[PDB]
Amino acid sequence: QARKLVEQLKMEANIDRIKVSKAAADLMAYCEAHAKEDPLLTPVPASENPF
Amino acid sequence: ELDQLRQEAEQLKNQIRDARKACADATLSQITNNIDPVGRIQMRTRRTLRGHLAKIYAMHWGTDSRLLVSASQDGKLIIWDSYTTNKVHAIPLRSSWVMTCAYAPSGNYVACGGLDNICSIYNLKTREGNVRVSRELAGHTGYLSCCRFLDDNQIVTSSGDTTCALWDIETGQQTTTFTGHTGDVMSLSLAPDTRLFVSGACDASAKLWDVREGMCRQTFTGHESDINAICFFPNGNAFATGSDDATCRLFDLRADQELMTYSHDNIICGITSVSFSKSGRLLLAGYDDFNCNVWDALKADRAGVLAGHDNRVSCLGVTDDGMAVATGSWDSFLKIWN
Amino acid sequence: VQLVESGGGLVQPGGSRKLSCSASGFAFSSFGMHWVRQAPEKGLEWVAYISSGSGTIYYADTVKGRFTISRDDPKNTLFLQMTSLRSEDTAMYYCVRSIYYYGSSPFDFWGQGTTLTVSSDIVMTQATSSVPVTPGESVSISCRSSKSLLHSNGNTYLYWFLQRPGQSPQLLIYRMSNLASGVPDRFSGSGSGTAFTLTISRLEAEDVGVYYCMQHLEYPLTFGAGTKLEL
Amino acid sequence: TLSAEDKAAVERSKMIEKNLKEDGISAAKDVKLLLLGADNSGKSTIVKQMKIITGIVETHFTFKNLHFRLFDVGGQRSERKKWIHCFEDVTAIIFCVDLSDYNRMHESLMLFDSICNNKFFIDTSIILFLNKKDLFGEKIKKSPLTICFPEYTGPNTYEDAAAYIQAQFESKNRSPNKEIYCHMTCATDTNNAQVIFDAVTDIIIANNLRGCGLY
Amino acid sequence: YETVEMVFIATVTGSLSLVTVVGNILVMLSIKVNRQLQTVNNYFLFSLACADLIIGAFSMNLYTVYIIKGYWPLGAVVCDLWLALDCVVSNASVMNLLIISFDRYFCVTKPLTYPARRTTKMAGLMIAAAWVLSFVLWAPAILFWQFVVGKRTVPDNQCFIQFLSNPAVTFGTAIAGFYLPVVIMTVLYIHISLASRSRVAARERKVTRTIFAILLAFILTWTPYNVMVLVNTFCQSCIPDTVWSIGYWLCYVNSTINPACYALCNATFKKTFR
Ligand SMILES: CN1CCN(C2=Nc3ccccc3Nc3ccccc32)CC1
Repeated sequence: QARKLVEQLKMEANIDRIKVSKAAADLMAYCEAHAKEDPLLTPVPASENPF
Repeated sequence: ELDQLRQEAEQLKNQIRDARKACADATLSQITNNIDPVGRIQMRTRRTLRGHLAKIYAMHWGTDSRLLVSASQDGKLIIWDSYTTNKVHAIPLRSSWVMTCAYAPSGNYVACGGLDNICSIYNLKTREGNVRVSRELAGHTGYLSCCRFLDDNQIVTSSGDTTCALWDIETGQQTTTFTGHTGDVMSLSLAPDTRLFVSGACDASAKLWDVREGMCRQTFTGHESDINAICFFPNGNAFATGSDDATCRLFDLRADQELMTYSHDNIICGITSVSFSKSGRLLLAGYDDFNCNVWDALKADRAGVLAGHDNRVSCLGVTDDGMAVATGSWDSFLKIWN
Repeated sequence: VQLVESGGGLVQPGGSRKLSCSASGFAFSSFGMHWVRQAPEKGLEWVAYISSGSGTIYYADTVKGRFTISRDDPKNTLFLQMTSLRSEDTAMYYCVRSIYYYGSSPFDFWGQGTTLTVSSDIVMTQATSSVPVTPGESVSISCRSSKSLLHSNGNTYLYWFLQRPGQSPQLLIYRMSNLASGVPDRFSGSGSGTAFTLTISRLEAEDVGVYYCMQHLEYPLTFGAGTKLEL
Repeated sequence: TLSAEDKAAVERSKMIEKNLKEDGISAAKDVKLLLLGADNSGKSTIVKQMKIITGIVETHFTFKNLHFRLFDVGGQRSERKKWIHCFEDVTAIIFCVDLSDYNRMHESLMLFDSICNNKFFIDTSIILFLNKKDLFGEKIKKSPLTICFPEYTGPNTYEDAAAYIQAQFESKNRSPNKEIYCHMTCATDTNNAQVIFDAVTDIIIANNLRGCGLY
Repeated sequence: YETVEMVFIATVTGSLSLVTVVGNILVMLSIKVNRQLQTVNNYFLFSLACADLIIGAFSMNLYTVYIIKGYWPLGAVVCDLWLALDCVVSNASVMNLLIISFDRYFCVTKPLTYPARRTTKMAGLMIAAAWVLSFVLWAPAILFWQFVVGKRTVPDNQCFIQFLSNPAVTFGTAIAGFYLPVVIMTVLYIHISLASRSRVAARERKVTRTIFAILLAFILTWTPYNVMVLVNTFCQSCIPDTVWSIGYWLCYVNSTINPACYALCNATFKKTFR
């Protein structure tokens, strides 16, 4: 039935959205918080590298 | 009437876009234009796992960064000890048409599925010393494209019948059924909190589901072709999608729209797999041009290229500790890069 | 899982005897097999080992040239061909299954062996022999090693076995800190290089017996004297 | 590979490495064929002796010291483009067309064009079976071959009409290294696995010649 | 001669000798750098490249000195090795052509079972047999001949094969080095053309054309030398030096065109060189 789409779109049309700049700041802050724990970014020394 | 309900759907769609444009004060590139780039990531092949004799379609790291299971068309699952390059187990498959595989967080089970429409669970730790089938989950109509363990008793499967499901392994029945996709679901990523998961289907759309009550919360539409890969950000508030349009896009749930697109004029091949680093700064994506590309999730600029495969890269995986990245491809070999 | 031993009896000195063990309930083609002795009033003693596929075969220094170990996987049976029996060969011979991969539990299952009447190496030291305990107290059992069992790969190889009276020993802890399937969580093991201990919190019945420490760092495998708990 | 347990783990890996070799070697003698065609087109009855081993249907039969594996994909009522690359390694494709089904024959032409020109099946040979040849002769007596192809200017006989349909299907082939093979068999030709065997033997010779550099 | 002429002769040969080391070392790289062009059949081309490389680096370069100077300026021990090297590495190239024909013959006459039965190890045994047979038939004969054959006979300013005096040995080595591996090659390649027919044409026509390219090149680039050597024993001073060089150089033109006749027949090899 076509009422299923209306009911589904209604649920997704009312969400407590935030701004992109606030959304971008959260991801930007997360990466800088865990930068020191990212072996791909900063290569580890061969002493502590299993591979 | 049909026309009367059609107008209401259009108004709801227009209202959603109006709210989407209202929250886009500035693009993510505008705010991320004043921090140093990662530079040039130069990873190298540290291990080369040999033993598969056909195309590899799936792999999954265990929750110890040492064990990983790989699925290939030869009808066998091979569990590797990536440190020593050792074959812990070789599990023959009833059906050789496999497209997905999963590793249980506890490490006692592995998952397998494909064109047989069945998700098979194998008990790795048995008193008899051999790996045997513990359950066969049936009920999907189309091919099973992805499966992800929640615990030793719950698994979520995505199928080609435009439907995702949640299963109780002991009972063998679908606890929940997820409906709403128009095209075949191809990928499936579980949130770290396990209370949510996101899927990407062939209808160029991504939907966020919650396993608690099984209703679609958010729908994302920014792509022009089939979505092949999906994976959550480590924060759990964002996810990345790879598509056949040779483009990668980053979505945020709270903002509820696209934040960044990853593309290049010289890339005309779709993405087979996507994955994030431990901190989420690096977005690794496998492509059809025989290569895996490393992306800066905050800069939309390529930082490195992983070129060691003689066929299409079909698999990707970053360990829990972030020490290694394993890449499986159609050339029957899979390598570990760090 | 069931290993049943056959053979043994009154054998005159200088004779020959073949001991056979029949395996049922598990896959007798992926498990390495061992032979372990036990003198009437002494501790355990390793004898021989055959690998899966019959690739690597090891013997103790006291049985090399006289004992032969063989298996027939289609028949699910292990053999031990003994020649030139001496008065020191009088013991109960146990068949032990063992599997080897990442995260394995070697020496998991033992079979009730058959008695026999015939009429450098790492030194494992268990100074404690008899310890009186109460049903509810917490006890600790110590073992010592001449060499450092810690390996460069982070795996240190100590094993703990419990032999209740009139029963074959069973595995409790593998690799100094790992609990075996079916073992209550009150059992705990800890230690470092050349220093080990096993803690039994909330001791109760069925925990009385002789506890042995065995090293798997290199062959030959050596046991301890045995710490006996008495109620 | 230093400790006692580490050495035994390597020996286990080598034993697993060995068993992988025979399993791959034993699977090399298998011949994988992909069955395609419209629904109810004799696809499941091309060979009388085929015996099954609802996603994929695998049928196996050994004709002459040669194990044939046949895979039927008709239950996958989904997007074929998402799983058709799994059959990129097949020896050949067996396509079945109903010469009697005039309405479904245009659907067969559209299906045949896609499989020939698919990027995975550019060098994969196609064995073409024209089924319902017996009923075709009886059918053309009442309904002529003009409804399906209005552009047919030729005799209303059986042999001439059959060639026109066959020519149209072979027109969709453009790559010069595919070697489409045509054969007509409706219901009674018991010897219909010989033609597949002969076609496969022909295909392997061409592949070997290209590998040897002579072609 | 003159300074201009000797420069002109060196330039023609020096550029031509560069073709052999550019024609072949590639072929070696193309096998290594391309995983697609890494098969049992292509391993046979690798062995042929080794034979062509040695000729292109040692044989046809040391013969520039012979013609430019007019005599042999180097000693006698070094030329005992140069002739031994030439008479062995050239035999290996002929045998690598024979095992390529055998490999091709079985892959077409028995396409079902031969490619699986013949493993990598079996190919290495056949490849090593070509070089092992090369040493036995030639190296004892030329390197240790005068020692067991009434001292030497060649002057200290000239160099040539010494056992050419005996007609019995000359026939034995010539038949077993060129004449026999050609009769087999022509017979096998005739059958491979008959086996290329579509039993159940555009395929057999192209295959036959490539066969004529391989066989005609080999015959026109080795027959003249093996014919002059046959008559050399009978009529000692009857072949002029103006055709000895012509009949000797053609044996080296084979090493130049071998990558073209064998390697440069696939589209993959053509793409790799670009
Ligand atoms: C260009 N050089 C000249 C010398 N060579 C050979 N000389 C011969 C000397 C005496 C009798 C027969 C031959 N014919 C060969 C047959 C097989 C392999 C080598 C020769 C090699 C090429």
